Amino acid sequence: SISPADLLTTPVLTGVGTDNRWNGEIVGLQPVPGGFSTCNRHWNLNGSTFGWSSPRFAAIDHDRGNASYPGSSSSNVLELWYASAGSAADNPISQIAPDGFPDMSFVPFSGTTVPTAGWVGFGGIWNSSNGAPFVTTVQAYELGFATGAPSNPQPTTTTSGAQIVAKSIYGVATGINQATAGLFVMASGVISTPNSSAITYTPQPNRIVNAPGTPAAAPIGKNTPIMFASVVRRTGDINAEAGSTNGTQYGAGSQPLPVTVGLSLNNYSSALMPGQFFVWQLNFASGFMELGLSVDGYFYAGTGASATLIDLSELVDIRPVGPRPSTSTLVYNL
Amino acid sequence: SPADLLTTPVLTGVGTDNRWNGEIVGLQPVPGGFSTCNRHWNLNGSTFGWSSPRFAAIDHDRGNASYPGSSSSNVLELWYASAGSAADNPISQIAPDGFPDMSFVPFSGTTVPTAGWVGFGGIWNSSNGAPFVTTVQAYELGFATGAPSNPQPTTTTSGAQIVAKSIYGVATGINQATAGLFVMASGVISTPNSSAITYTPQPNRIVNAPGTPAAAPIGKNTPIMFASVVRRTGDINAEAGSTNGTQYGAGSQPLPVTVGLSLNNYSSALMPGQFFVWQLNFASGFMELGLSVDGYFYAGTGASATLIDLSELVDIRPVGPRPSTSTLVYNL
Ligand SMILES: CC(=O)N[C@@H]1[C@@H](O)[C@H](O[C@@H]2O[C@H](CO)[C@H](O)[C@H](O)[C@H]2O[C@@H]2O[C@@H](C)[C@@H](O)[C@@H](O)[C@@H]2O)[C@@H](CO)O[C@@H]1O
Ligand SMILES: [Cl-]
Ligand SMILES: [Cl-]
Ligand SMILES: [Cl-]
Repeated sequence: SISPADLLTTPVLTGVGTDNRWNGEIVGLQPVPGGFSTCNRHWNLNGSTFGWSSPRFAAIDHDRGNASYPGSSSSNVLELWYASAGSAADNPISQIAPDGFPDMSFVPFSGTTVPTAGWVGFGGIWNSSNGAPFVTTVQAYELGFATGAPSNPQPTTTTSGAQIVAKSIYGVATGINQATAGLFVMASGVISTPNSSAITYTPQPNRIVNAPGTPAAAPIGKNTPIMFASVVRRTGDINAEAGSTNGTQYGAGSQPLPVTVGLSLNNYSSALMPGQFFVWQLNFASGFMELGLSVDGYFYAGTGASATLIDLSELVDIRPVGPRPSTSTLVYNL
Repeated sequence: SPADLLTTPVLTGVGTDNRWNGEIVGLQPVPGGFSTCNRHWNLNGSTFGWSSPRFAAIDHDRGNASYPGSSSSNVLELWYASAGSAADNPISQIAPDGFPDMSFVPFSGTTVPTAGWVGFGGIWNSSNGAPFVTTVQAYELGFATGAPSNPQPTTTTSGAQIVAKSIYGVATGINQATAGLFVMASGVISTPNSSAITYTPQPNRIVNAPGTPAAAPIGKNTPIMFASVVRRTGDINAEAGSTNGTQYGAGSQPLPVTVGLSLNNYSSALMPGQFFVWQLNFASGFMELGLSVDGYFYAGTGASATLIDLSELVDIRPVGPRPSTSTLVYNL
């Protein structure tokens, strides 16, 4: 009750807990031997986030971007919306981007190409004059951070000097050209794919967008940072779920959302010292492993150089162990 | 004990409602009573509904997809199947996990229906799982009878159909006798103009499965719903305090409560006829909320239908089991 123990209970990793990027049911642990950073909808143990999102999945809303489509015919066109990072004046957490905007770099596309590994959400453009949707622009949109929009958007992984971009991955019924227009997109995303095949866990570390000051997660001895893997829909085979014959698609997040929520409500600085992990034991049908939580809010496992996904289907229960030195190897007994 | 099911964050900004997944900001008394089963659990670990305590996606692989006329551009796309056909759903075959428990509001021409549950998604190819990309739109979903020619609302799942109809024109309509539906499970409310409407759904719009217990007043204790601010199609930018009005959606339970009831059995916590009671401490007074064995919440507000604002709620404390015949304290 004064310790971090209650942040991670059995249900968080055995079917109830979802990840803090995709809001998908967590079903695996993904080690990241090469390290990574994440700030959006990520909290530390001192009540702080470096991102721009609250620990929830609602809607993405920005009232002042540029909306356009190419060419002289407005039917069945790709709709583009973009604004500058730092323009989210109505966001009380951070003005970097609208609450819920995904922390992934923009994958550009044009013509008839559907992008690969884009964060995609449903919604459209809306009318800055009155708040009404431009009903002919509803579609699935890729959202991400870029530089060089509108003519040549390219991915960027820093928010400084960035643009926030939304582009319909399929043709909207009728395009809209308005220099000032709003964006509205539901905050629960899917992964864009051009065919039926699953791709690697998404986002890969080098696709994650981070704000200045975001601490990095790197290996500490044999302890390696992890992401939490969930089953996420993909556009090329939207019906595919866990156990699909077309392959399983994973999305990854830096924290279980229940942990993020708990961290956002509390301050755990008096409970865990810098350089300590809080450790839990994960008990499987056969064997167990330890997970450690750092003061920066990253989770670790004692898996060393391994990049192999750990399946949680046989996870039985979680028990708190207590604070440990981060230099002490987390047990891996699977 | 049930005590930990309702803690302060559940009603002070973190907890969302179990129909719209909106942040709970008010308590809405229902003096006439109501029923709800979908994504609603009792204290005996069971639901009469067809949805798990989460908001993911609505997916059904075997419906009929159509649009009217010889021109496919900018048309209203219709999808329907029979209730009882959700074979892939381990909770209930009544409907796909996440399908909304609201009766269908018919519409035509260019008029947007009032008080419809609306979600984003489209039709997909039952043969390979690929989306019909030209059918993506905002769709009204609900239970009806008489589709495809004349869908009309029904509030019982028995003999019902599940219907999705785009409220705006799709880029290119699709006619397929067997086709899938895919719609994200977090909804918005349809309105025909910028004005907010009454809290949605009203009790007479809620669809229930046979056997669902009703929540009725017990003396001066009245069943409540949990109110959240929900987006509306007529003014999608509107949030709390909009000069075009504030739109509320309502649910029978806070989702965190639903989740907890789904994981454990609370049968031993309440003797017959009892509420589990919490005290809600506001800045200038307090009130009690009671939870019945059927999973419905009550307040001692009698005939009042006035929304209770939670902006001034400070903390929640568990009280314990109390007889339901005792008026719940209301001192605000
Ligand atoms: C062309 C015209 O007159 N449009 C107005 C529109 O400007 C109004 O918007 C509100 O304007 C005030 C300033 O006068 C504030 O900026 C409000 O925040 C703004 O409302 C918000 O945005 C609008 C677009 C709606 O989405 C509303 O629900 C939001 O609260 C509106 C509202 O008075 O009226 C006319 O459309
Ligand atoms: Cl925002
Ligand atoms: Cl039918
Ligand atoms: Cl196809």
